[PDB]
Amino acid sequence: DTHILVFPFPSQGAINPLLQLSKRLIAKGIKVSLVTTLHVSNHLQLQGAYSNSVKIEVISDGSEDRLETDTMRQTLDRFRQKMTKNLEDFLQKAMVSSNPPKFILYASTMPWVLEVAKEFGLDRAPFYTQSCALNSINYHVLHGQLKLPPETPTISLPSMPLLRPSDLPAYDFDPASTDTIIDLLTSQYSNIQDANLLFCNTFDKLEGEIIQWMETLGRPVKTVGPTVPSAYLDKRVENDKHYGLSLFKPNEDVCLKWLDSKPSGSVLYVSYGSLVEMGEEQLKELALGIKETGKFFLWVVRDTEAEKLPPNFVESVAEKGLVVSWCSQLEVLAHPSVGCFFTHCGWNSTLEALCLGVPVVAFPQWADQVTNAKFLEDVWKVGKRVKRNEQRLASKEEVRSCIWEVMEGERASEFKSNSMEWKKWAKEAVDEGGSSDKNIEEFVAMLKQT
Repeated sequence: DTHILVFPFPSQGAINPLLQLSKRLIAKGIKVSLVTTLHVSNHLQLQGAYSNSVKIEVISDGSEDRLETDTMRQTLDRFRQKMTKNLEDFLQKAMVSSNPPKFILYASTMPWVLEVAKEFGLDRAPFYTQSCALNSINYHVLHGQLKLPPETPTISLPSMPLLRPSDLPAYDFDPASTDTIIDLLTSQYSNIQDANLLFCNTFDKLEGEIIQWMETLGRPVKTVGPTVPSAYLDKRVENDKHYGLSLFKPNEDVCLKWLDSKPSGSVLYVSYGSLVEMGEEQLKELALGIKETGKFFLWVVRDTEAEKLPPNFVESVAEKGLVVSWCSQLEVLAHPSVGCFFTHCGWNSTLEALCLGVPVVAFPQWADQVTNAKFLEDVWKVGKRVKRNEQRLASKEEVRSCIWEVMEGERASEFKSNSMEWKKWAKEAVDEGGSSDKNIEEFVAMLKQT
């Protein structure tokens, strides 16, 4: 049995892409151990019941955790110091065991793992879980060809679409942290000379020319995305309809029965994601903008955000609006009544929209979302960005008009056709003999040659 270790950044936000790739690997007969923290093991059920289930290895005791007195630099330094020792201690045992690991696939956000693997003579690769376009941007910031505030009105990087400063990641919503965050993101590319391979959560048809550019940095690049459950793509990995490793336990849902009663392609699904804390003022314009379309809509908004809705809003949209605390985003986007996704354009939501063939109204908030939104509008052409004026304030008119343009306007048919093509290509990539399948098969072959 060929045994590898997978080490995602140990946060609930960051682990799904490597768990999904792990399921593809176990389907091809690799034995996977997940290396993780006490915190992650305490919050997710990661243990499967089968012979080939991912093996969970908790390597920490929770002393690596953030303290309230920390700067982000102090938190990262402690996390790196303690988790370096924890991984060395784990490998000291694993590497002398009875079926030692032949490889460690780690989150690109933990570049220190490479130097541990180098000390032990263990083959290793980082996994870049965001777009390849962000790899180009961060690389160019590392090497001084691009700066945090663009020194130029337009940015033309090699093999990339033209970018405005407003198209570049905005890591400045946390002013004290901005330097620390840019240092972490640029450090992801500093030690790649010693990586066996670079893994990327994308597919060739989506970012082909940018993947070819990344191949010129001198290491083999393997596109293995999208990391969306098989059940929504190629359906070759039996019963995979959720992101996790354990028995899926479905919630009680109102959403799909409501959708069932609406016409095909009719309803706007709204989600600005589970981390964004939207201001009262922007929330009011968004709510009234959606209301002004007169379209059926399903808005999933968590309880601490719903508190900030205009007082009579939910009552005022009794007929057309279903405002709820939770739906399955995968089951909603896959529903035939859903015609459009009003999204913050996080990479995971971006890939889900592309995989499930749903046009977008892009409302990016922070970090890479603005770059994802630029590709969705200007490159992949599956929707439009909401126009913003008053220091990133979108008016109810700008919300309404954007929804109408994507769902009803001259380019609505174009967006739908383009969305259906990307869904086809995303399925093709992960299906037998597709670009991502071939890369995974090649990796598995390489692992068998030890």
